[PDB]
Amino acid sequence: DIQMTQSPASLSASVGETVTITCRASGNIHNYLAWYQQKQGKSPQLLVYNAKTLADGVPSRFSGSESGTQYSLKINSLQPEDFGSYYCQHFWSTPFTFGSGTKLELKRGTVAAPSVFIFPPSDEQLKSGTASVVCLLNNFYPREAKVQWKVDNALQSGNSQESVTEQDSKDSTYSLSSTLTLSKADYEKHKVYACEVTHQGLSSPVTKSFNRGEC
Amino acid sequence: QVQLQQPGAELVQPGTSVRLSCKASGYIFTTYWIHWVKQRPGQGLEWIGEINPNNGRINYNEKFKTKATLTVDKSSSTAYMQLSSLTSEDSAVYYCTRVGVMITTFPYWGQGTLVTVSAASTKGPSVFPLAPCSSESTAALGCLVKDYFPEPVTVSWNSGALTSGVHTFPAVLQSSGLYSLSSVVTVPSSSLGTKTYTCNVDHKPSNTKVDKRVHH
Repeated sequence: DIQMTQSPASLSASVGETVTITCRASGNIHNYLAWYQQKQGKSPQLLVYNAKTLADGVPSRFSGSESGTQYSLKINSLQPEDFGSYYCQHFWSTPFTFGSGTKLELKRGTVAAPSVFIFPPSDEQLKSGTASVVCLLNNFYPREAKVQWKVDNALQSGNSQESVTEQDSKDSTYSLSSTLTLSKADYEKHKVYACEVTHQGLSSPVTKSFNRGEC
Repeated sequence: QVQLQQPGAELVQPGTSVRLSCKASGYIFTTYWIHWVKQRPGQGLEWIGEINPNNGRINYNEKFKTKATLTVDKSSSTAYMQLSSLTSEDSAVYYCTRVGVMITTFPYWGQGTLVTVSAASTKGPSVFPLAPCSSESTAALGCLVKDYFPEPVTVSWNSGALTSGVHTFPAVLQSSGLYSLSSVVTVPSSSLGTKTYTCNVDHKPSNTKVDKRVHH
């Protein structure tokens, strides 16, 4: 068994920049190393094979290199079409394992703070016995954001789920939804529902709240 | 044109078996090894095994030796993978691939079959408005699309006329086995008194169509 150790797991780079993606084989795989690129919701496509040969159609800004059990994919002068995920794979002995992957996202030139909004549960949903509270963080960069739910100023845990959009191709930002779900009975124990957001674009955390019954 | 054709999706129950197909065309089927690759939602590629269609020789990844069973039908130039005793851990996109003239490559990939393993029954979504109690130049509105199965739903705003600033989030699978998603839109505060906002939610599997006006 030969495993491929890939790094880094994530890369942020701007158009025109150069990046290096690395894979170490846990044993000699000779030159039997391929690289693939995969765009969201598409099948992977072959970029490089025999460690250093470019596949048909692949631009020369891509290069593969080999140094013993260390293999590298380098991309010079990144273009918009280059963003996505990359995987190495060896073909020496069974099983023919893949590296764990590298996600290459676009580094927006400037930080963008999220615009934050909080949505109370509706009268209609409340009828049915459940209360979903939704916090929206809109068009932010970079990806890292902390969203914390507080109920009557008490910190919540284990009762919310987050979802995030694909980086916008045009402005390079993300948006995120965090949903707090409570039974009606639990919802009715408390008054102040708030989401507090921490992010590099905010000199201080931002808190949006409502009072149950206010709307 | 070398092509590998795979069904888009298989919705199946836990504990059963499912047979995935990969129909090859545009080349001599018996000349090239066929491989299969697993990819769980938002995660990495995993190599399952390979079969030689000429003689039926097969090498599995040990991890999949009981889970996956590979065969081909020479006469219909089709490769098959049976996945047995299905569990939620098997929900994933499964690709078939064909080796190149350099055997140590996958230049050709099927589009992949999305296999979702679930015991849930079809159910249309409830659609709830999202509007803050609320100054600012931008206002947000949305719809919560809750408790439906299976994927997917389509959400549009004002019958497709409103697309700018619309964000429809990836659905999350709740412990109930049902999905939940929000779709939001940000608009100029000034429009709030002049313009109307409606999310249109469509769920084919249940034949459900909901249009929900969101009152700011």
